[PDB]
Amino acid sequence: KFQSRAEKKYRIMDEKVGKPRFQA
Amino acid sequence: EGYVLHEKKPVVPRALRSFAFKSQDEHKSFVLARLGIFSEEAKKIHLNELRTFAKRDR
Amino acid sequence: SRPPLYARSGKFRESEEVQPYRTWYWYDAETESEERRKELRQQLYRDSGMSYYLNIPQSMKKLERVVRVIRNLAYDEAWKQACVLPLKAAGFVKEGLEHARKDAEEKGLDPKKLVVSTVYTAKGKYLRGFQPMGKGFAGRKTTRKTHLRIVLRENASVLPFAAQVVSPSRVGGASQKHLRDISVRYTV
Amino acid sequence: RDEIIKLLESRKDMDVNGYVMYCREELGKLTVPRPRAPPVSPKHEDYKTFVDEERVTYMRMKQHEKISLFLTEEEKNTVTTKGKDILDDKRFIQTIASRTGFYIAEEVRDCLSEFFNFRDSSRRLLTYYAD
Ligand SMILES: [Mg+2]
Repeated sequence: KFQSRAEKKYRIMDEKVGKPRFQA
Repeated sequence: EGYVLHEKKPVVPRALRSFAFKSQDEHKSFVLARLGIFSEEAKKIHLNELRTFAKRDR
Repeated sequence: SRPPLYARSGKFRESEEVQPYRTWYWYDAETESEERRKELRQQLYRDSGMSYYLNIPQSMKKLERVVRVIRNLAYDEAWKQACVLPLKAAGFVKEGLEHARKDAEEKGLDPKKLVVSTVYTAKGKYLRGFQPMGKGFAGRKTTRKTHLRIVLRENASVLPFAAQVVSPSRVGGASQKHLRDISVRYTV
Repeated sequence: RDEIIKLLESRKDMDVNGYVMYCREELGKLTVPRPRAPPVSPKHEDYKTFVDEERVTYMRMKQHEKISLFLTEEEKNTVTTKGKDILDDKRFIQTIASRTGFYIAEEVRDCLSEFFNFRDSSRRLLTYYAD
């Protein structure tokens, strides 16, 4: 509940990358 | 009736496969490291790999 | 509109035509390496439905609870079983079954004859962590991930299991239990 | 304002042949760029994030013209009429690429897509200037 403002961008990118998906 | 008719390829035990293909694996690493992927040798290796994958579908 | 086939298959009879290989290259070495791998995969699983689901936030043992129920069953039966199981993993298995069937139809297979012929899991990349314990000791805190692969084939050997089906509760104007005549039960 | 509105009114209903002429006009007004080197050495972290935007704009407009010249008249009318439904027709796109014998289905689809994007952009602007 106290996440840093200077790393908001990097948390967003990790959330997008670490999602399930089908290969090709 | 002749060698060609009765010739068969033996099946390599799973535990011995890292020794039967050691030379071929080294060569592919040798070619890509020194000549690059935009090379005539690299293209030949890729074509042979396509043949092996295609035969898996039986 | 299938991807090109660049070599003969291993089937007894050939069903497609081999096409000449491309003569152009990709601009970068990284792009060229990635595309060669994609071409290799396109030579496989022809005349069958396949799916490959990556980075499921579950473990091998949790996924095997559901997968062991659907092996060697007809597609219709397997799909129904995955719906009724109240497990978080059952949701991912259901998505894979639908994705694979859509793949089979694009290849020109009849969905009414599909059978689940192969299913297995594969290890993903793990998120490592640590949790403290008593008296200064420490332990592991790991989040696991797994890959799921499903293959559907036509007229493959299948199990005879079949489930009975009943209708749900009738609610609305379609329910007519209030028209029952209870005067008959007073007679002999 | 009014001249802009008239141009946008015509552009939103423009066909593929019109798009080819459009591309030719944009190229006619363009000075052809030389390729530019990245600002840093190969070991630098930004080496691979460099994009030669000027070269790409030129190359892509040239590609649009070349693909539209393999596309037949019946196909062009089908494209103008279907919009998104042409872009999602893989058999159509594959046929064009096979006829070409060089460009691939992805390139063909992007060229057709930009034609439609041009028309859609003109409609959005038309509302802006007209209102
Ligand atoms: Mg302490």
